[PDB]
Amino acid sequence: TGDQRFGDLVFRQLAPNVWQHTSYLDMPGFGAVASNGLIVRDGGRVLLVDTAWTDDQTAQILNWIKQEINLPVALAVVTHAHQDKMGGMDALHAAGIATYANALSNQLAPQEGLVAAQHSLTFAANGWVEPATAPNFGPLKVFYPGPGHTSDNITVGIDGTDIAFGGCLIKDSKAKSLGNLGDADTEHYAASARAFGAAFPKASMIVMSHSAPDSRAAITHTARMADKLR
Ligand SMILES: [K+]
Ligand SMILES: [Zn+2]
Ligand SMILES: [Zn+2]
Repeated sequence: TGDQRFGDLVFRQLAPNVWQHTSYLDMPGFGAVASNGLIVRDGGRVLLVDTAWTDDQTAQILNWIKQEINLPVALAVVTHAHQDKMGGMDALHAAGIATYANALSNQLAPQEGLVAAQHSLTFAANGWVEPATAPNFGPLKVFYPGPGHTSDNITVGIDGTDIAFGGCLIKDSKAKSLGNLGDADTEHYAASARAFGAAFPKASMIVMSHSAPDSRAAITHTARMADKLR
């Protein structure tokens, strides 16, 4: 209740200027797998965090934004090189939206069959984005917590809100497993999850890629699950 639908996309307002977008991918015999990203209104422009699974779904996000917010989308940041986060890059570029990703995400994108972002983010030794690579990001605070779900995963806090986005690094606090595959770094995952928590220590709403928003318990639960794999 309260969620909005546009085509195959679902939108949930999380704060006066933040919405979660959800798109679905069918796994035959398994049903639809959800993927979440964020939409942020910053003054007279919109900033996008992650695409949908496909170009067509990403176009649905852009059309919902035009219809319900009616402000130009200035830039998009994508949080790693998997289809649920970068599958719609072509639709962003066609719309004239400037796209940003971790340099490593852009390097990985071709071998994954994905389109790289136009701009590469780089990071200081303490994990915070180098500001020259993230110009005019407004309230978006971009942090690289270390290798976890993937080597390239990045995370984003929204200044002025209680919201931080853990991407696929953080799992639901009720998760029964981490879902780590070959590209997860299971030696460092627990520390990376805890580093995300420490980078956004006041965030009380933790948005993640594959479950509904949770409390900080998602961070501590994820780190505990990851402790078991070291
Ligand atoms: K591994
Ligand atoms: Zn992923
Ligand atoms: Zn994912």
